[PDB]
Amino acid sequence: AEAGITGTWYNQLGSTFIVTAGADGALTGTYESAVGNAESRYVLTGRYDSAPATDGSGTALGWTVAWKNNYRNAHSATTWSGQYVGGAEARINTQWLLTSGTTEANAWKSTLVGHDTFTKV
Amino acid sequence: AEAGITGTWYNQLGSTFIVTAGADGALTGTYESAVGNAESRYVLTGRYDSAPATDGSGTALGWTVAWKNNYRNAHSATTWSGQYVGGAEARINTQWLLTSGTTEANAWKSTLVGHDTFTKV
Amino acid sequence: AEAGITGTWYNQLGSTFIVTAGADGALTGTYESAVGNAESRYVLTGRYDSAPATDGSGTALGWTVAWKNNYRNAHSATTWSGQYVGGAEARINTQWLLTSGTTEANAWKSTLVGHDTFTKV
Amino acid sequence: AEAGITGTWYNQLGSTFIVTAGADGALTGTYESAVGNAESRYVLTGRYDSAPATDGSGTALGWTVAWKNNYRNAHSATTWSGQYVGGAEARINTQWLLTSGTTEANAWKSTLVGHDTFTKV
Amino acid sequence: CHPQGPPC
Amino acid sequence: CHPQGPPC
Amino acid sequence: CHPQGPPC
Amino acid sequence: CHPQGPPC
Repeated sequence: AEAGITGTWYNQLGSTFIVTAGADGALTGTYESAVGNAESRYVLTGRYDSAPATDGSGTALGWTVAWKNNYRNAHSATTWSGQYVGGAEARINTQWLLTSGTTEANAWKSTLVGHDTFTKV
Repeated sequence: AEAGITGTWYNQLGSTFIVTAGADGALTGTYESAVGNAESRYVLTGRYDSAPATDGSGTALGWTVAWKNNYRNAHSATTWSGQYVGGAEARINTQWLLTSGTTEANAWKSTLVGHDTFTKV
Repeated sequence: AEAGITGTWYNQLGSTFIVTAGADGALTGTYESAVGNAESRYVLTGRYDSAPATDGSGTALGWTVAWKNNYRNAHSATTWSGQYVGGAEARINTQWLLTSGTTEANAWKSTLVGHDTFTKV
Repeated sequence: AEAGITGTWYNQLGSTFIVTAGADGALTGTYESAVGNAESRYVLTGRYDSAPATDGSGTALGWTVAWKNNYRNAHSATTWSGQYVGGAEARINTQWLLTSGTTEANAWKSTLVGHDTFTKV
Repeated sequence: CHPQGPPC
Repeated sequence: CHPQGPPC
Repeated sequence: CHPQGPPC
Repeated sequence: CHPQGPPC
């Protein structure tokens, strides 16, 4: 993994994220939603587990993006949890949770759930 | 938030996490599961959205913990997504996703979902 | 379970549901959100697994409510998945998914996730 | 919807479910996991919301399957929450929660989350 | 004021 | 070999 | 037009 | 005895 993870990944909706997997489990990079402008680039930080098994198992990882940058503040944060699978067709299969800051009465509807698959192509 | 977030938090199962909320949305700290030994301390990293609204809304945040340290490698990672609410009784209400690295045939059952509420007490 | 399940349950937000657990795993009843008017009563249907283990394990179950009745059509449906635990303080601990009908472009944000605990008191 | 829903659906893993959508929001049918034997057929029951909007929105629905039949008792139940989209390529896009009955100490890891897309082909 | 919340 | 998976 | 969606 | 649970 690690080396295999570092690079650019694209999901099915048009988002891109570039990440560096450091020697001791760190993941650091940027997530860009669309257009191709600095305005849709947000910082991402996460971790991956740097000594994955040798039975062809995926590498468990996760990262968070807070949706605030210098052009936008969407008062929300998204975390992606999943695993990296390398090889010919490497992919990161994830499930995500997006929480928006709400008032206490609207807290019950503050989190959306979805999934995303990222590829290098 | 930020200042209000920095500190020690306890959840209902006995886990503790200590975190520092930096000026520009960063969250860095350690998560400890039990006993009170270095062996259950894992690095956590995340982000929070540093300019939350002023209608009493919570502060959206998220963090990731990869379950590998020098005594254990559980080949999995957990991400917590939720919001911080301050005041007399400050709490961080979260929903989490725990993914374990699996083989491709067992990928369909690789992620658990749950929730946790953390307090300062 | 079965017998233990049949009855009225209340959750932490003020909702109530009355259900009948039939001999062969069926769950049928009504879910009422608030006020105490026919208008907030919706049909619920689900299933429970009628031969649960004998190591004190909970009884797995689930039910669905479509948010349409004669006074309201909220174009959405909620499913609750969890387990019943009997005894002095019986409860049904659940995690739920609420999906609203959306257009294909908004499908990525069509599902909310949460949790609810129901008691007889 | 309704009419469009009634029929056989296949997901990406090889499962099949046959369902009848009744005039007043009911969904009744069977879910079969594999092989092509009575032993993998389980009862499913759910609901759909029978007056969906006219802006091309999907039809919200959900169903539950308790994993017990005459050949197997897996002490668990799965609920699928999602929406039906008709047309040339009709599909039911879902997110699911699978809960197994556990002891109270293992309750925190009792629910898996995933997603499935069903087609008529 | 979704029916699953309070009140309504 | 949970019934919701393949095969079984 | 949440930043996690397309476009924006 | 996953590290996210009690104890361990």
